[PDB]
Parts: sequence; C-alpha cells; structure tokens
Amino acid sequence: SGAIYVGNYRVVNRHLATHNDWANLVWEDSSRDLLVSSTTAQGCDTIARCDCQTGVYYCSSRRKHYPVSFSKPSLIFVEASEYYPARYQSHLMLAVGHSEPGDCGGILRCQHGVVGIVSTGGNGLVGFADVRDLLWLDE
Ligand SMILES: COc1ccc(Cl)cc1NS(=O)(=O)N1CCC[C@H](C(N)=O)C1
Ligand SMILES: [Zn+2]
Repeated sequence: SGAIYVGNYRVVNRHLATHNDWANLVWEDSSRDLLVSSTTAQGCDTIARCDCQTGVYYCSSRRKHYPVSFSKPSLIFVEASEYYPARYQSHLMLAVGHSEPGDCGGILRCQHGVVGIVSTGGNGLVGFADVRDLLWLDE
C-alpha cells in the first residue's frame, strides 16, 4: 500500500483504489494501473521532471529503502491476476530488486523528487508506474 500527495491530488495504484477514490475521481488509466483522486488537504510531495534511470524505492516487505537502476517507461507484458487479465502495462519501468504484492504503492525517488510507485514484481524484479509525464499534477 501507499500513495503520492501533490497539491489537491492523491495518486494510487488503480487496483488498490478505495470507494472514496472512485467517488472523487480525477483520472484513471487501467493500462498504467494508476488512479488519481481529489483531496481537501494540500499535498507536499514534489514530482520529478527528468529522465533519471537511478533512484531509491521503499520496500515495505523488508522495511528498507533500496537503490536501483531502472529502465525508461515502456509497454511491458504483465501476466493475468485477480485485478486484470493478461495485458501490456504502459509507462512501466523495471529494476532488479525485491518486491511482494503488498509492496505496491511504495515510492521510487531520484534527486529531483518522486518518479513513480511500485506496481508489479516477481522473479527478483520490481516494476514502477511512472508519473513524471503527468504535468497537470503540478498545476
Ligand atoms: C509475486 O508477484 C508479485 C510480486 C511483487 C508485486 Cl509488486 C506484485 C506481484 N504480482 S503481480 O502479478 O506483479 N501484480 C499483482 C497486482 C497487480 C499488478 C499489475 N500492475 O497488473 C500485477
Ligand atoms: Zn531525476
């Protein structure tokens, strides 16, 4: 579990979004596994605007932060699950590192700010849903 709070926005994994998230929907994209809902309180997370390929992510299944090298956002095949059928998930970045399903929502950060959130994993890999292209999160 986990979310990004920027301005009057809450960014979460679409497969973990609550009734309140859907009742205050701003934008959602199942191909990216992202959902953005509105908030009453102001958010103070800074979103990165860069093409960094190194950063640090939080892994709740180990209560640790890990440094990683990750690929640029791209279309990656993701096997069928209880939330989605087998499909290509877009804007997804992969790294070699530990992850378990409950790790989804953990933030990936570079020196410029928040890059994305954990969205996939398995077989010694971890996938992150990129958020750097969503320029409207700032305005
Ligand atoms: C051992 O499997 C995991 C390990 C770590 C992690 Cl973050 C996840 C899994 N399962 S998973 O199949 O990647 N995952 C399940 C939840 C929805 C994801 C999606 N974005 O379509 C896909
Ligand atoms: Zn950066």
